[PDB]
Amino acid sequence: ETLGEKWKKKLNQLSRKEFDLYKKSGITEVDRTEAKEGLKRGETTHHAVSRGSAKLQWFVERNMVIPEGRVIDLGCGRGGWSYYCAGLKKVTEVRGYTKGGPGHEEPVPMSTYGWNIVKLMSGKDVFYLPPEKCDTLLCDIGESSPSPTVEESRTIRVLKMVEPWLKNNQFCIKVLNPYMPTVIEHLERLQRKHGGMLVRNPLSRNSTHEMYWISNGTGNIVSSVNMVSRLLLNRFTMTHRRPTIEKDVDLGAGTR
Ligand SMILES: C[S@@+](CC[C@H](N)C(=O)[O-])C[C@H]1O[C@@H](n2cnc3c(N)ncnc32)[C@H](O)[C@@H]1O
Ligand SMILES: Cc1ccc(C(=O)O)c(N)c1
Repeated sequence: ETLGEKWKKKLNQLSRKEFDLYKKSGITEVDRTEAKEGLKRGETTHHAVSRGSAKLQWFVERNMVIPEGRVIDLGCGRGGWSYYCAGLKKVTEVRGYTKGGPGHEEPVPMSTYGWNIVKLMSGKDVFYLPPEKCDTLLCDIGESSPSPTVEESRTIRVLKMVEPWLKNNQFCIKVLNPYMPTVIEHLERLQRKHGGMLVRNPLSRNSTHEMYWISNGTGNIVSSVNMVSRLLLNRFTMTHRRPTIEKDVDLGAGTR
């Protein structure tokens, strides 16, 4: 049994009260107060539509993924990754796809900088989409489940679906459950072919073991995964550490 499996079993033993105290203990988060208030009023400039804009920004500002040219955003939801990419100097077009409908996020129309080069298409299940040529491939799909075998299936399905979209392009792909041995096998194969590395984002909650496969990096996947399992396991030991608060992103206004 992996350390990740021990983490998941302990997470599943927590009461709701314990879970709620654990999930943000020692993580980093952006202060969404201002954006939430603006979005409730229907403001269409400056605000990021979700926490996702700051989450992808964390990787971009560290050069782990450097969006450029035609960006595909799989599982765009509200559009946080798409609207953030729309303002980046090297980006020329953003196409977001998301399922939408009951139980899923609809794209939120915005007028943040570069909105005119964004097209968000809901009602699209990416598992039935044929691949398109793109210079940057983004994917933020992977629904958590109390069952790690359900998560294992969901993760492998994402890894198999994204591969045909990868053609010597920039990429950033969520890996929901990176600790199951079958997932590690796929990730190692994918890294041998497409390069890159798996990275834990500090803005992720402790309630998910998600890591992101980014194109610009190297390293040992197994070591990085076990480091996260040990980090998350140790976060059950101590009393709640309030999250480290950071400023949210200002996505500005205007066309390009
Ligand atoms: C973690 S959210 C994406 C958040 C987004 N990156 C942002 O910045 O706002 C993952 C999204 O994938 C969508 N999704 C899940 N399964 C999908 C599928 N089969 N096809 C398309 N979208 C899917 C979910 O509805 C959800 O909105
Ligand atoms: C643009 C669009 C098209 C179809 C659906 C749907 O879920 O049936 C949807 N949620 C959004």
